[PDB]
Amino acid sequence: YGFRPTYGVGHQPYRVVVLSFELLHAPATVCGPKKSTNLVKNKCVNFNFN
Amino acid sequence: KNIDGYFKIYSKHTSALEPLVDLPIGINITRFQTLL
Repeated sequence: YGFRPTYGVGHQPYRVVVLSFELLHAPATVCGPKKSTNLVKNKCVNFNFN
Repeated sequence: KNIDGYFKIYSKHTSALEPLVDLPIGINITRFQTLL
């Protein structure tokens, strides 16, 4: 390449990272971030424990 | 025991055995071998 700092934007070096995902018939181990809130008591409310 | 792609074992030292681990490993196990 021969990257020089005085080159134009079209010739500047660009770091590219590509993420790939694969799914199979095996138990998956990668998932996405979750939520989780607070904890109230003595009230008729809906809950979701895991 | 291995079933549905999970490998879990039980252990107890000095009654029922407590559970101890579990792997989500999905290999096919057919033979058994020990070493000393």
